[PDB]
Amino acid sequence: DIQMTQSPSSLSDRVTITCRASQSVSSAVAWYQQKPGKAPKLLIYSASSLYSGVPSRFSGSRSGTDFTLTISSLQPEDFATYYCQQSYYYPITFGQGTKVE
Amino acid sequence: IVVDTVMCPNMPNKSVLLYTLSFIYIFIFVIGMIANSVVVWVNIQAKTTGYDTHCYILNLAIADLWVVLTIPVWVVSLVQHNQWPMGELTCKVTHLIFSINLFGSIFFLTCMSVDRYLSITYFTNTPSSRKKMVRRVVCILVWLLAFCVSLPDTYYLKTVNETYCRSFYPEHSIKEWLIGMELVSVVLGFAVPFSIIAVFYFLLARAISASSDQEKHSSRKIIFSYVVVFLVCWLPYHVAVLLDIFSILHYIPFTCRLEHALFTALHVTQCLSLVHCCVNPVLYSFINRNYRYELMKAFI
Amino acid sequence: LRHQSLSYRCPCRFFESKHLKILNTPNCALQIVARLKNNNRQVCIDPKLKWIQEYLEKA
Amino acid sequence: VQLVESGGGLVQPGGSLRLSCAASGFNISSSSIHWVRQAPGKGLEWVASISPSYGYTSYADSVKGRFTISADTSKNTAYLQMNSLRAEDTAVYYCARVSYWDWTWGWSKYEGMDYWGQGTLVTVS
Repeated sequence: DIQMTQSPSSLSDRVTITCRASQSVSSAVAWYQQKPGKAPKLLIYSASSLYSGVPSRFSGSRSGTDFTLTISSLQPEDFATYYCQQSYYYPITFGQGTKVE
Repeated sequence: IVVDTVMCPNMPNKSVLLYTLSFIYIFIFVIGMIANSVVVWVNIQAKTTGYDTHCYILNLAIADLWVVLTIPVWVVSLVQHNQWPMGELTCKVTHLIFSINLFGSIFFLTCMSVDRYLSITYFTNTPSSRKKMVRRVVCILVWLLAFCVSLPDTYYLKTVNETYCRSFYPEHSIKEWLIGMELVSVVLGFAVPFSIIAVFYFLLARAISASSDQEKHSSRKIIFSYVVVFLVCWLPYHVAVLLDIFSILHYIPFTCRLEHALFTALHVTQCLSLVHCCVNPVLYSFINRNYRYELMKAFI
Repeated sequence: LRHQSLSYRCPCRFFESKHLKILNTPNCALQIVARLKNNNRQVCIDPKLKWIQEYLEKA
Repeated sequence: VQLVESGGGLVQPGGSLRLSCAASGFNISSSSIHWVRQAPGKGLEWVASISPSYGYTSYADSVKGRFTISADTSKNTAYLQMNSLRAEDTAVYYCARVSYWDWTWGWSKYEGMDYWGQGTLVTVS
């Protein structure tokens, strides 16, 4: 694995989820949203390019190894464990999960 | 035996032809420079956006940029009826740059043709790092290969009443060198890359047809358009060169008119061949929506 | 490839050591072409050879 | 393009189990199929992937060698075959697709896993 430190692992709205990486991974990150007992849905592939049927509130950015997913105003579909991913190097390494209460 | 003398009088419109070629070459120079420069800039900015931007595209643009850039020296020499006003060192340098870059650009086309098929089949579970590494390795190899084939011609290129710079090949191999070199240029330039272009675009068309999701977004015609454009650019020029070789070996009986025809044909087809570098950006970059979006961003 | 400046228009850009066709081109001076019995191939002969020059001047 | 999982159940540790991700639509050899497991009350962890064109598998370190992934292209479907079951394995196994289209190629981007199943629950009692 190429480690990633995803923080914070609990959250509550201006929601920012910052994901650091152990090595430079260049725009192969992904974010997700798995509703409990339901398969993940892609939100952001690459590093800032949203997948189709993903609202405009979602916003990606790359700041070196400090990737971040942004949700300017939180919606009740956003209560899920978002998982930071990197695919730049394999193994594909997932974060620690960002529960949003 | 008997000796027949064919007086070959000066052809009327030689001056006009050279002026016309300079007139076309300026257009080649402007369009090629502009197209390649903007492609390189957009390519650099696309990496920033987080795109998987092909190394090959950047390289192709650079190679075309150099070929197009060596045009003015040729134009200056051509106006003076192929007379050379520059130095020997200048002659060598201009030729080497022209040759290396021209072979390199063609080779990058060949790489891209293969890369399309590989991207659909093989590279889809391959790490991002690994594919970038493969592109980089290939990029170095193409430059090296291009350099290797270009070198011998420059070595024997030496400035020779009226001044001309025309390659003087070794005494006991003058013939061999001339003919040999041009044929290598023809095969590596056109026969080998056209074959690759045809095969991996036929395969691409078949694959897209087998798919149903792909074919909605990807035109069937455009794939074959790539193949046909390549054919059109290169085949006349190589035919003209071959005809010249045949006339020298006199499998085409001499006529003053034949010489005039060859002179005109070589020159016109040379323009057509040099149009290849201009047309290279359009096929691989301009078609893609993604490039257009990036180009719009770059422009502003 | 080589630009046409680097390979100026001549009847032949090389020379060799029955019937002759004599080309008086205003480009690359006086040139010779000579039949070969090899395949009926015809290539240029040296235009500095002495008995060649005498024949050219004579004709 | 629809993915439906068939498998799951209760299987004792040290066992084996097979799951199928039936695919209806897309050519499955022009896309790579990945499996991602969410362990109960714990994070996601990548499991396996395959490019069926050359049978080019790739597994995560945790499940490396001890899991196998095999695909059929005749009818679009991917099979995750497990071995050496443990409490580690207990999770809801989702099948995901990383898709590809060759309309773009030269000005491509790094795609994620976009078409996701609904998953079968595997329990290691």
